[PDB]
Formats: sequence, structure tokens, C-alpha cells
Amino acid sequence: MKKILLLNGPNLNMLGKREPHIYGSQTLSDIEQHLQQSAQAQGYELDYFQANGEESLINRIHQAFQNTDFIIINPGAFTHTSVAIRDALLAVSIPFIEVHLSNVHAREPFRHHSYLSDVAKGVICGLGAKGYDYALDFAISELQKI
Amino acid sequence: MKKILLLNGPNLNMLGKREPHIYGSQTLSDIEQHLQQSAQAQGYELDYFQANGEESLINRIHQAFQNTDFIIINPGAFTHTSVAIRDALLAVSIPFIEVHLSNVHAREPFRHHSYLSDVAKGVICGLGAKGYDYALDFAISELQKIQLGEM
Amino acid sequence: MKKILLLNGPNLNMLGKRSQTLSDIEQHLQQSAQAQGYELDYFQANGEESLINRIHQAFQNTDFIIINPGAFTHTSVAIRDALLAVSIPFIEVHLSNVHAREPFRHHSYLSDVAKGVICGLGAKGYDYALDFAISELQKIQLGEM
Amino acid sequence: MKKILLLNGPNLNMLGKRESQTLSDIEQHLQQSAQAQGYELDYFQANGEESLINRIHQAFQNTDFIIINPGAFTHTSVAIRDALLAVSIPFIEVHLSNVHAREPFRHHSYLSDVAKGVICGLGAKGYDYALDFAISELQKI
Amino acid sequence: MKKILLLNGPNLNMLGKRIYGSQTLSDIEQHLQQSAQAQGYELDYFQANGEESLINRIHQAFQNTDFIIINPGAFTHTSVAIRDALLAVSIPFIEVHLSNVHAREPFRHHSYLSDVAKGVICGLGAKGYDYALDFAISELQKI
Amino acid sequence: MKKILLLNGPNLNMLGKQTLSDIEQHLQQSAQAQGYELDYFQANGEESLINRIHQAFQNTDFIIINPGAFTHTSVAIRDALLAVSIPFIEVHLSNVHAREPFRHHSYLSDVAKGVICGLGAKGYDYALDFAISELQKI
Amino acid sequence: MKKILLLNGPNLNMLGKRSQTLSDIEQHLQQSAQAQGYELDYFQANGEESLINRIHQAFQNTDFIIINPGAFTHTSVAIRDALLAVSIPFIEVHLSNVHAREPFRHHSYLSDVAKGVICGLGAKGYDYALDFAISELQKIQLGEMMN
Amino acid sequence: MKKILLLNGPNLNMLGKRSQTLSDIEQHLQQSAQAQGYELDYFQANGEESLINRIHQAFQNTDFIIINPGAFTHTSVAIRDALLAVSIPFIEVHLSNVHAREPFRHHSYLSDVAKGVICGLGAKGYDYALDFAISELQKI
Amino acid sequence: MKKILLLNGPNLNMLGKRSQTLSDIEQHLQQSAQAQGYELDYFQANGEESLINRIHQAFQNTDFIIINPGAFTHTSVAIRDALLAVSIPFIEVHLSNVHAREPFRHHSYLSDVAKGVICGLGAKGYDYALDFAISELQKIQLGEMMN
Amino acid sequence: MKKILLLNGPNLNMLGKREPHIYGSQTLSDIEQHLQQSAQAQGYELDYFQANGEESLINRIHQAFQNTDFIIINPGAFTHTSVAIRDALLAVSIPFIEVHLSNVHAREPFRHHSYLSDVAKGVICGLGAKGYDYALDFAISELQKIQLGEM
Amino acid sequence: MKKILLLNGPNLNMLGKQTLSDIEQHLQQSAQAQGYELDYFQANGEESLINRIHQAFQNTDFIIINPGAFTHTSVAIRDALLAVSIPFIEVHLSNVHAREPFRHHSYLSDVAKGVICGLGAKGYDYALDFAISELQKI
Amino acid sequence: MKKILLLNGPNLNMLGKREPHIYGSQTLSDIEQHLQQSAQAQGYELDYFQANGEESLINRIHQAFQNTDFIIINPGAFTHTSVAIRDALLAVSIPFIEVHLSNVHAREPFRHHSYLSDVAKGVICGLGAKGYDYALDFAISELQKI
Repeated sequence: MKKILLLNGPNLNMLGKREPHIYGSQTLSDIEQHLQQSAQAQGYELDYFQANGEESLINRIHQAFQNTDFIIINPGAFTHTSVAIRDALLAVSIPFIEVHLSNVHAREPFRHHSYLSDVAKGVICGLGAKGYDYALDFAISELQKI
Repeated sequence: MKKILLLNGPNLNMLGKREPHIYGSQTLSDIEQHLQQSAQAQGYELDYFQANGEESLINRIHQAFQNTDFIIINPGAFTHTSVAIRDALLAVSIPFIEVHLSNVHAREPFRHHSYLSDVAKGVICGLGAKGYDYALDFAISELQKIQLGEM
Repeated sequence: MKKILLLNGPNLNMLGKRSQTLSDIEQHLQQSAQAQGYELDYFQANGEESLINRIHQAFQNTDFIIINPGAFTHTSVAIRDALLAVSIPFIEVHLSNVHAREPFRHHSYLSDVAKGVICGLGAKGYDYALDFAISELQKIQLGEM
Repeated sequence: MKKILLLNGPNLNMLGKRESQTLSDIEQHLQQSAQAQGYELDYFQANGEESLINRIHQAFQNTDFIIINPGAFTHTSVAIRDALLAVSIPFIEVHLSNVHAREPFRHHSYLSDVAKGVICGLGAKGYDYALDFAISELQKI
Repeated sequence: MKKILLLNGPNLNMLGKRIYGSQTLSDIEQHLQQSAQAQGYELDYFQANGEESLINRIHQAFQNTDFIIINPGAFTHTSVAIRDALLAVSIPFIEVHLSNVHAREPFRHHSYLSDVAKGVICGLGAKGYDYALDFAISELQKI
Repeated sequence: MKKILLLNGPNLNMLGKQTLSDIEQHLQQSAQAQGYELDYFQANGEESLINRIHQAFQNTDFIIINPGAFTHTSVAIRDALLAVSIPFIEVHLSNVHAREPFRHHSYLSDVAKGVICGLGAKGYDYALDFAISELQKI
Repeated sequence: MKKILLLNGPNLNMLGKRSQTLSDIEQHLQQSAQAQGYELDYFQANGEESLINRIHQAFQNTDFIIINPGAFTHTSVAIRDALLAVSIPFIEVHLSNVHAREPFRHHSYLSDVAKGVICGLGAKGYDYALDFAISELQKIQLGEMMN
Repeated sequence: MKKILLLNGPNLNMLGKRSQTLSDIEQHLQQSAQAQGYELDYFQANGEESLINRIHQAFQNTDFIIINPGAFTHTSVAIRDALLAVSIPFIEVHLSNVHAREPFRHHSYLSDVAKGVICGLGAKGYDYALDFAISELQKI
Repeated sequence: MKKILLLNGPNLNMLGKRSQTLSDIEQHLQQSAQAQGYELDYFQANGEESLINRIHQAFQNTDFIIINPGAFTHTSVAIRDALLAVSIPFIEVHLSNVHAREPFRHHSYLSDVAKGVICGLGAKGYDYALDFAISELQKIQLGEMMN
Repeated sequence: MKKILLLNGPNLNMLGKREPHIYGSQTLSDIEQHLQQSAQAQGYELDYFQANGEESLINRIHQAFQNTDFIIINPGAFTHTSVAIRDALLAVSIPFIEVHLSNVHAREPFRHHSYLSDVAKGVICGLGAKGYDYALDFAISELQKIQLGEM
Repeated sequence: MKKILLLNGPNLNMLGKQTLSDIEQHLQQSAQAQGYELDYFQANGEESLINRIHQAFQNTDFIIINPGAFTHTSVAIRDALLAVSIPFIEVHLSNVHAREPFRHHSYLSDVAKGVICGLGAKGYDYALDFAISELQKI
Repeated sequence: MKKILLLNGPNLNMLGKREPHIYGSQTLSDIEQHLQQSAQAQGYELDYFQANGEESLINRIHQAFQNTDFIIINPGAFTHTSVAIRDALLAVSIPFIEVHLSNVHAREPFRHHSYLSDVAKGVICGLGAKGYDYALDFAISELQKI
């Protein structure tokens, strides 16, 4: 069974804020469960992980080496600052798609640069949580073509 | 009924025409037909247009004013040069998603800048033709919220 | 005789559509020029080819140009070169204050070669440009006299 | 009886032989024209920020619109920008020459982004247009 | 029969109507076509003031034209679209400019075409087109 | 109730090796003297600092932070502070403007209530006074 | 007896006119310093000449300066040089947070040579600056006794 | 007959107060000029208005200017424009070497329009400027 | 008994996994140093906190540091400050030539305060760094003897 | 009579010497001889010189003062670094055409800047050895205009 | 056999006025200690240095070069090294990154096999070790 | 009796040779002779040298080591490009003054930067040949300080 790994960077654990399930908002837990179940329904295994530091994220990326076939990652702020995470993804040779919930290009100039975009298979920005859904569909289509 | 407009910019008509294919045998027409059929199958209308110049593209955008509810656009090279198209999209106040077949961030540095990305609802880059399918899916989700709001 | 050409760039045709429209401005300016004794032609287009062709057509028959290039102010070296090629003096006009918007709108490929620039005074900016254009043409007429 | 204040910055007092018609000519012309329309127009010129800023502060609560050609200070004076913002009086920036056609340092202004509008390169007529606009704005109020 | 396409961008139609002389764009087009044919080559020419017209002509040359000589005019500094059109049809080209672009404003120092052209000739007036044709033919002789 | 959190970034534990502990204890002492509770924390990594910031969500009323080197590199910490919506003041013992150019930029300054730089340990004293004054207004 | 000079730059005289005024701050600070045994003079002007002359006048008789240069923090190399010429330590104060405003307000010709900078804390910033100045002078005084 | 104007900008009055003062330089230059049959006026101020007004006052009656604008060399477009307005040739002088200081002191709004610039030679810089000014007035 | 600390940053643990491994290098350098009479400790981590904590722990007991910071050379002001805080001279080592890659790898927050930098010489770069560290310590020891 | 001076800068002497060829068996000497023979056959004088340093090149430029009428120069790497050669060419007031075998715009960004291109009559880049032939053709046409004007 | 060429640029002859000669002789000694031949050359101008590089074409296997000031200004020397296709290692006695900003850029670093900077004369020793190492994996 | 070295860089030998005249009939040789005669008349020794390349100039600078007390140099275009000459001057520890005939700040933007001005005792630009006379006067005044 092919495996996909979902990675979320700093502060993404805070999604939903106060009482998320009171007006249609959602937590990271909701998103992780949704993607995991959806991948399983298609016959694929999907693992997920979230952390607020480079060491934790890099260690998880290294752990995926030789057992994971595709990665979906929203690095959060590390998108703009982490050359170390870029190098971790390059070191394990696993294709990945970069996802951002908000439109980074519409925010501060320092968010217009990514240390992952140029080496990612593709990037989806500004479509909210649905962006993860599209990334999962693409990941599976890539795994099917092999 | 709600309507979606698919817009493709300069050189996109060359898809599938290059011999040593980059994406494959698929042509722009294949993508246009596929998206229109998918939209109609879901109860939505979808028009499509492609041109290699700003005037043609801008005139089509203006023509969409007050009759089109969402736009899916792959501006091609104009994403890096066209403030005119940016202003046309803003002038008609129709939300849009920017799509690119290739990963613009993996090419020349000048392709890293866009006059549309910051005002687009979202951007999908590097996922080939599938990118248009995701854009259509998102467009429909937005139109559904609009329809509900009109109730 | 002595003729003036009003040129409006991309998206200006959308004025008052989303109360004064582009047509309202064009007709008003043309009538104002006529009352002052001058013939004013007008044209608007959303592309460089259409605009450049109109500029070329003005060569040798038009004496002054009033132009609001719209977004092309920031991108069109081609229109700059068209205006320079025909040697017709011009004033650049903008309805909104370009300096109060995004940084990329702070640069113009026309401002440095324009006789002058008027920005942020709405439609009245065109009236001032017309007044100046006429003053320049009067000097030309007397000079050839 | 609304009031308009005309302000001219450094070196404008030298108009005439500086790189015809003097500043005095322009000031008289504008004052008389404003008066003919039923408006009062005061004018002032100085070569320093303290003098100009003090005049701007003095206009607070008694002046309805400002027409200003800050001269070289358009490119260097954040202080005058802040004085104009502090008194909350709408203003139009005027330049006799085309600043965009000169040295690169003259391409930037600390007033343009907060001015109601800017007129550059039309000589003294620029002041006439600024006055017409000022009056039109006051007629609205 | 190998074919060469001469492309001229915005404002080139103003040549000889206003720097270089009485010679017009038509003069150059005819002269270059005559010279090409006299050497056993076919040459088409086209001029337009917009990206759409130029890009459409470039697409039309796909698979039937072997070399392009182009003076993009101002579009050399602004048109990524024309750059991509030339790359999409895979036809080698030489960029020509009558005036020396490096001796003018700083913004004319940048180009979206020069780095993908076979070569560039700038500042030699109308003779630049003659040299471009000579090079095109010499290159086609290789094949 | 009236809770203030003092946060110190990487390398501040090396102070005097006054010491960091001297500063932490003095601010706690002064906060207590005015009827406020103050907690303090210091760490050398973003994960540890971000986790402490998240832990303060909805239970801490004001933050006093000297991010150390992270002032110039951590967008992640900026986002953690924005995520918890707790007002804060940025403090630096040394005058960052008098040091290398890369220290002239802060990812926190524009979203902080204010910044105090160059007054040594006294800067923390003033930051605490300000925090209390802000909380009394609310 | 030690002396502190409070300097305020262009437009600060407009405080509370657009409820605390510049005068309120000046009087508050002077009263605070005097109550602690320190003399304090204050001055405000909208021009470089006036401010520079006042700075020169403080040479050899003033022990610390608290200055809110207003807009001149971003443009006045002349005031920077005046403060350096008289060798009097100073603290730069700003009511609003300059880092949260236009990019051009992010640069200062005084910050790098100031003892310290306080920005965005409102009028309280002046109080902290005064406290620091006095705390510094008190250490100097005790040092002189023990020397 | 011919007249030279010596101008000094902000903070120059502090020279020798932190042995030779500004006064010593002003008096020395005036005496040297008068001894050579030339008239020389001098002025110093810490603001643009004062300096610009003195420059305007020299219009059509002063033949050469020697100016040490102090910090205004880096910030005053106004003084640049005042000197251009009166069309009087000038030499820019600086006691210290501006190029050896902070990067912001490497730019000048006067240097490109000055006849020449002398920097880093201390008070002697003013002597050389005076010598040049006189040689210029001699060929006219 | 002088001591040298070998530090390796993010992703260095992947060496030879994509034949010589990081452990091969660590063991080799420790054996070489200790055969020369010098104690050598080694450590590797993928995060700033772990690396910084190890650097602080070296304070007052370590005489020289050999560090390949990995990607952190381009991003970590925090590690720069940790090394400066402990006042231990260090040599920066990189297996690949950082100047032959992307433009962003041309900048470092460590190179300007390092004793020296060795870049692009593969694993042997660590050997040269160790030789230099020992050379320095050997000159210091002889100096102490002759004094 | 009119004279043309052909100047070649640093490393040009390596032409046709690299095992794997870049341009061909053609050497610097071949080009020098070809141009000199061509110029002479048309009735013009042509000197040629090549050196790897500024002093040698500048001295040759000074030597050309008042006796040379046009210069064809391939400055090699010095086009990006030599203000001294720029000033030498300006000091002698001899018009010149800058030539480069390879396309300087298709290489590293630092090669996009030149201290000579802005003051050259024209520039030819990327056409190999033929670039020199075109430069010679133009130079002779310019010299003919001068001779014609000599009445 | 294998030949290595040591090149030193402008002003390096002023060393100690160890000396430049101390370094040249030490590398020659160490090269011969492993059966390799090593030539050395120093000059204060581009023409002299470039001519020596051209002279090494097809007879020299590796170059060790400290371009001195030319590291920051000479595109011509970069192109000479590329023209002769001889791999090289760049060396600097002082730490260029710790000096003026203009010394932070090198026209050789991106095309060199490696760079050693700030280790004084020993940097040359290591550069030689590397050169010999490279000539053996072959 | 303490020696001064006058150094002139690339293209200075062209002085007084271009007919459409810029400075005048005066040549580089005239300035050299004039400055040397003046120095000697004041009880000082003065050597002069001019060359169009860095190697020639740097070698002359090195030769002045330990026998020359002050340098007057007009580096010509090398002021904008030669880090090598800057380092040669620093290596010999000889104080120098930089001189230029024309006003380098009134030309192209690239002429605003120098690799020599910041380490020179002072700079004189735009005063033509007179600048050399002032430089000599200053050099002597500095030597008298010793």
C-alpha cells in the first residue's frame, strides 16, 4: 500500500481558535481526520504530523525516507525562513506539494518568498482547507501513474 | 443559473502541438471541452476563451461583467507583465483563481512576480491540467455559497 | 486646423458602470474644446496595438495629445516610443492619485517625456489639460503666423 | 467666506532669473482671482521648514484648503508632510517644472501620496488649476 | 527551400517618416526579401504594433520557417509573451536594433529576448538587418 | 486574573556568565508589589518558545518579550503572538540600531504595542510598568 | 546639581489640539524631575536651526537629554551631529510606534548613537526616559562619593 | 573689486570647542583675501533658511563661493537649488574625510554641481579653495 | 587535557544514506584527535535549540569548535550569538561548495566571526579543520612551557 | 587612406586551442589574418593586436591616437570590469564597435553589465567569428562616408 | 607525473615585510614528499597571471590560487582558469568575510572546486592536500 | 630629507594631447617637472611615475616602501576599479592624498564609488592641475609635523 505523509508547520495546530464547531470553522484535528479517512477510502495510507520547530519537522521528514511515496506540506511561517526544511525534503527525494490556506501573495512582502516552492511538484495557495483536498487528489494520481 | 468563465492567455493554444511533448498529447481544446462538460454536468454554465493579446482578453473580461460569477484564468506570460488585465478583473469585480500548468517558481526569477496573484482568490501552480479541475471545483463551491446567500 | 487628441487607455470604458461615464467625459471635453474654438478627437482602447495605431494616425494632423494611459502608464514602453516617434507634445492625466496606491503604480514610462502630469483631481484633470493644450496651440498658431 | 492658503517653499522667491514672471506676480494674480470668486486667499513663502510649518500650524481651524509648491522640500521634508497631516487641511501639490524629467532624486515626494492631487510641469498655470479645484471642492462643502 | 521570417515590432513602420534616413520599413523588407531570393531562399516579412498580431504570426511560422530575424522594438524590454511565443515554436532567431539600446535610458538595458536569441546586433542601423540575413543563411547552410 | 508573561529568547541565559535570573526575579517581585502575577520563561529554540506562547492563550493578559536573535529571523514567533491575540512589548538590553545591519530589522516591532531598546535591565522594568498601565485601562 | 534637557521636534506642539498637550507633558516631566532634586529645562521647535542652537546651548551645563525629534529622526543628519558635538548622552522617544507606520519611518539618523530608544508607549515613554536618566545620574553621584 | 563668500553650515561653530575655532578660519581667510586685493564676506548658520537667504543675498554681487555645508551636504536639496539659482561657481570643502565615515555621508547634493571638492585636509582645505577661487577670478 | 567539539547541523545525519556516513566521520575524527592526545566530543542535531544548548554546555571546558552548521549557516543568527557568547574559536566546514549553488547560499551569519572557513572539500574538510585546531593548541601549549 | 585597428582582449588567444571545441578549429590568428586581408583587398589599412592586460591594451589604444580611424574590439572579460579601457577609448576619440563571440546575455548576470557598450557605435554579440566580419563591413562603410565627405 | 601550480596574486609578495617564499617553498616541499611536482608564481597584474595560467594549459593538473585583491575584481582571471580547464582551489590567508563588504564577493569561488579562507599559511597546506587527493581518485 | 612620490594612473599621459582642448596645452610632463622643482626648492625630494596598468603602479608603490614618506596619487579610472592598488598603498603604510583633474561626482553614477578615497588622508577633485599643487603643499605640511 502506497503511503502519503501530511505535514503542517508552526501555529497550524492553533486552527479553529475559540469554539471552532460553533459556526462552521475547523481545527487541524478535523482536517487530519478528513484527509486520513479520504485517503483510506481510496486504498492509500496517510500519516500526518504537526510541529512548531525545525528539529521536530526535519526528524519526521527523515523518518519518511524509503517508506513514504508523496508528501503534502503546509510549512506555515517556515515557508519563508527554513532552508533546513527545504534541504530535508531534498535529502529524502520524496515529491511534495506545498499548500497554504491563505493567499500569501496578498499579505506582507516577506511572505512572498518560499524556500520550498521552486523544488515542489506544485503549490496551492489561498483556497483554504480545500487546498489539502486537491493536493491529496493529485498525490494519488501521481502514485497511480507508477 | 450561475456561470463560470475560463480564460487562457498567450501561447496556451500551443498545448499539445510541440512534438517532444511537455505535458502530453492533450490540447487546449481538450481542456476547454473537458471543463465545460464537467461544469454543465454539475448544473452550471461555463464559457471559455483564449487569446494572445491584452485587448482581446480585456474585452472578454469586460463582456463578462454582470453575467459571469467566477473566473478561472491561466494568464500565461501576462501574469508577469499585465497590470492592464489585473485592473480589468478588479473593474468587473468577479472573483478569480489563477492557474499555471508548470511551476512558475522553478523557472527564471522574473517569473516569480505576478500582477494577479495578490488579488486572486487563490493560485494553483505546477499541477498540469489537473489544476484547472481543482479551480473549477473551488469555483463551484464558491458559487454554491452565493446561491445560498441569495435565498 | 489645430487639432487635439484625447486618448484613454485600458479599462477607462468601465467608468461609472459598477455616475459619470467615459462617454460623458469625452463629449464634455469635445464640446468644451469646440466652444473654445478647437477640434478635439477622442479614442479609447484596451490594447497597445489599437492605441499605437491611433497615435500613428495622428502624425502630422494633430498638434497636442491629452492621455490617460490607464495601466499602460506603468508597463508600455511601446506607447512611450509611439508618442516620441510622432513628436506630438502631451499631458498625462490620471483620475485617481497614483502616488497613493501600490508602489508599482509610482513608476511611469510616460511622465518623464510628458509636457506635464495631472494626478488625483478626477475628471477635472482633463479640463485643466485641455486648457493648457489650447494655450500651447495658440502660441504655435501665432508663431507660424 | 472660505479661505485658501497658498504656500511656496525654498527658492521660489527667486522666480524670474532663476534657471520671467515673478512670485509676486503669481501671488497677486491668484489672490485677485480668488477674491473675484468670493474667496479669501492668503499667501506665504519661506526658505526653511520652521517658517513653513509655523505658517501651516497657524492655518489650523481657519483655513479650508491649501495650495502648496514645497520646492526642494517635496523631496526631503517629512516634517512638512506631518504638519499638513496634523492640521487636517486638504491640499494640492504644485510644481512649475516636470519633476519626473529631472534628476532621479526629484522623482520622490513626501507629500504626493497624501495630497488630494498633484500638478507637475505646467508652469504657473498649475497654480490656476489648483485654485479652480480648491474652489470646486469648497463649493461642495 | 529553407524559409526565413523577418519580424518588426511596434513603431518600426515609422522609419523614414519623421535619424536613419529616407529609407522606409518597406524599403528594408523588399531589400531583404530580394537578397534572400537571389541566394535561393524564401523570405516572408511582417510588422505589427501589438503582441497579439506578432505572436499569431510567430505561431503561424511553426514547422514551416527555419530562421527568424526580429527587431522587437520596445517589446524587447516588456514582452515575456513574445519571448514565450518564440520558445514555443522552437525557431532560432537573431535580435536586431537600429539604435544602440545601451546608449539610452537605463530601462532599455534589460531584455526578455536577448538571452534566448542566437545573437544580437544593436546600433548599426539598417545594415544590421543585412548582417542578420547573412548569419541566418550561414546557419541554414549548416543544416 | 491580572497575568503577565515575561519571555526571553536564545542566549539570554548567558547573561553575566546582572544575570537573566536577576531580571526574572526582579520583575516577578515588582509585579507582585502591584497586585499582579508574573510568570517567566526562556528557551533557545522556536518550538519551545512558540509552545509557551500557545500555552498562554486565553489566560495571560500581557507579554513582555526579548526574542534575542529570533527578533531578526523568526516569522514563526511573530505568528504565534498574533495567533494568541495578547498585546506585547518588545525589549532589548543592547541598542540593536548600533549593531550590525541585520539586527536593524524585527519581525515583531510592527505588531508590538511598543519597543524599548538599549536601556539594559531597566528596559524590562519600564516594560512591566507599561504592561500594568495598559491592563489598568482595560 | 544635575540638569536634564527635554527636547521636542517639529509638530509636537500640535499634541491634544487635533486631551493631553505638549505643555502638559513638559510641566509633568519638569515637576517630576524637580521633586527628585534634578533641574529640567524643556524646549520645542519646528526647525533644525532652533533645535541645534538649543542643543549647542546645553554644552557643558546639561547632563542628559531626552529627545523626541518628531519627523527629523528620519531626515536630520544635522541634529545627529549637534548631539554628537556636545557629547551629552540622550534617549530617543516616540509616542507612536514608528515601525508600524510607513517604511520611510523605519530609518533614524539618531537611533544608532542614542543611549536607547523608546517607541510606541505614548507619553509614558518620556517618564521612562527621565527615570533612566536619573537612575544613571544617581549611580554617577554615588560613585563620586565613594571615590 | 571681486568678492568671495565663505559659507559654513550646521555645527561648524563648535570647532575647537570640544584649538583653532571657526572664527580663526573666517578671520584668516578674510585677511588673506584682502591682502591679495579681494573682498571676502563670511557667514555661518545652523539652518537652511538662514543659509539660503545669505546665498540669495549674494546674487549678482558675489563672484565665487567657498562652502562647507556640514551635514546639509547629505540632506539639503534646498541649498543645492539656492546655489543653482544664483549661478555662482563654488567649491565644496570638508575638514574631515567624508568617504571614511558612515555610508550615508558618501552622498552629496552639492558635489555634482560644484566646481570642485576638497575633503579631509582640515582647515588647510579652505586655504586651497581660496587660492583656486582667486585664480578663477583672475582669468576673468 | 585540551578538548575539541565537533558539531554538525541539520540533515548531516543523512550522509551516505542517499558510502561514508556521519558516524564514520565522527568516529574517524575522534580517533584522530585522541591519538594526538586531544579529547574530542561530537554532536549532531536538526534544530537550533539542541545545537545552542550543546554550545552553551561547552562553555569553559572546550578549547576549539569545528562546526558544519548545514543550512543554518544561512539562517541562524541564534547560533552565531551562541558561539560568540561562549568565546570559543571555531572553524566552519561545508562538504559542498556553497558558492556554486543557489544565490541564497552565498550569505552566512557565521562566516564573518569564524576563525576560518573550509568549503567544498568533502569530508576531508573536517580533517583539515581538526589539524588547524590542534596546531593552534600546540602553539599555545609550547608557549606555556617556555613561559 | 583610412585605418582600422582590431583589438582583442584577455583569453582571446585561446581560440581554437581547447580540445573539445566551442567555436571550431579557427584560431585568433586565423581571424586576424582574415580581417587584415579583407580590409587590405578593399583598399584599407588594418592593424591587429591582442593582450591579456589593461596596460598593454591601453598603450596600444594610445598608440592609435591621431592615426587610426575606427576600432573593432572584443574586450573579452574587460568589458565588464575596465573603466580604464573605456576612458582610453574616449580619450583618443576613435569610434568603435564591440564584438563578442558568445551571447553575453545568455550567461551569468554579471556579464549583463558593460563599461563599453554605452559608448560604442554598436555591439554584435553571439554570432561567433562572423561578428568580426560584420564589424569590418560597417567600419569600412563609415570610413567611406568620411572619405566621400572629404569631397 | 602529476604537476600542481601554486599562484599568488597582487601584494602577496609583501607578506612579512611568514613570507610568501616560506609558503611557496613549503608547498613545493610537501608536494615532493608525495612524489608530485609543484611550480609556483606570483605577480601583481592580470596579464602576468593570465599568461602563466595559459602556459599551464595541457601540462598542469591542478591549481592552488590566492588571487589577492583580484578575487573581487578579476573576471579575466576567472575566464583564464575556465579556458584551460584545470581544476583549482581558492585560498585566502585572512577571513574575507570579516572584512569590508566588497571583499565578500569572489569571481572564482563559484567555479572553484573549493575555498579555504582565514587559516593563514596553513590554508595553503590543506589546499595542497586536497589537490593531491583529487589527483588520486583518478 | 624626506621624499614624496607623485603617482599618475591610466590615461593621464594623454593630458594636453587632445586638440579639442579640455584642460590646456599643459602636459603630464609639465606637471611632473613643476611639482618636482617646487618640492626641491623647498628642501624636499620628489620622484614621479605614470603607467596604464596595475602591475606597473603596484610595483612602483612596493618600491617606495621604507624610502618614501608621502604619496600624491591620481589613479585615474583605477580609483573606481582597483582594490589591488588600494591594498598596495595599505601594505606600504605610506600616507597619501588622492587627486583628480575633473570633478568625478559630476559624471556617470559609477564614478561616485572609490576603492581609494576612504583610506586616503584626503581627496581633491575638479580643480585641474592646481589640485596637484595643493596636494604638494599638504604633503609638505604633514611631513613638517614630523
